[PDB]
This record gives sequence, structure tokens and C-alpha cells, in this order.
Amino acid sequence: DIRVRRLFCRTQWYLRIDKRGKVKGTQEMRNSYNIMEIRTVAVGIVAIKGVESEYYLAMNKEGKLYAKKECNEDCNFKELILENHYNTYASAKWGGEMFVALNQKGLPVKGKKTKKEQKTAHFLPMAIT
Repeated sequence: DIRVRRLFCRTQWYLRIDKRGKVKGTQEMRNSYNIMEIRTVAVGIVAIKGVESEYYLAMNKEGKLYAKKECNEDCNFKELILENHYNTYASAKWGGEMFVALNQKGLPVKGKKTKKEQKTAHFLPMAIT
């Protein structure tokens, strides 16, 4: 697979990758640094790279959410689908554990707090269209 799309979040924010690796959400729609590249690497394990910025979005051994062009095992996230029909994205560094989440302020969240059901942890793929 290969999937080009905007990653909408439940707290009405957009995942945006700064061209210096800053990962925060944006409210503006037609930004450009919010367009992603959903890539399949194995099972039901996926990797995302923002087309413009070119970085990757990862989770370190302790939880932080950063980015780089240097892949690692920190770049691997598993893509679930709760029955609400929303996806989730947990890490590979170790129920469910840590997910890609976003406060209602645009700022991301630290692994040691995420949880399956909360809204922050629910994102929604949408095409550029």
C-alpha cells in the first residue's frame, strides 16, 4: 500500500510536520505540511512521512513524539480501527500501550498517558481531494 492523506484528529486539529521536525496540529485546512504519506512496512504496521517536510514522526523509548529522516524502530506504528471506525497508531517500543495523540491545544501527548478509548488518540484519514 501507499496512502496520501490529511490526518484529521478528534479534537479538531490537523497533524502537521514542520520542515525542521516540529510536530503539532494545525487548524488551517489547505496548509501543505499536513499532507501525509501512509506507508506499509510489514503486518499491520505502518510508517508516515510528510511529503513536504520529509520527516517521519516517531516515539522514543520513554514516549516523546518527534520526527527525523533517519528511520529506526521508533518510526514503526501499528494502525488499528476501533469499531467507531477510527484508527489509532501505537508504537513498537512497547492491551495497547502508547499512541499518536494531540491535546486540544495543538500540542502532542506523552506516551505515559495515552489510552485506547480517549478522543485525542482517535484520528481520521481524509484525502487531499
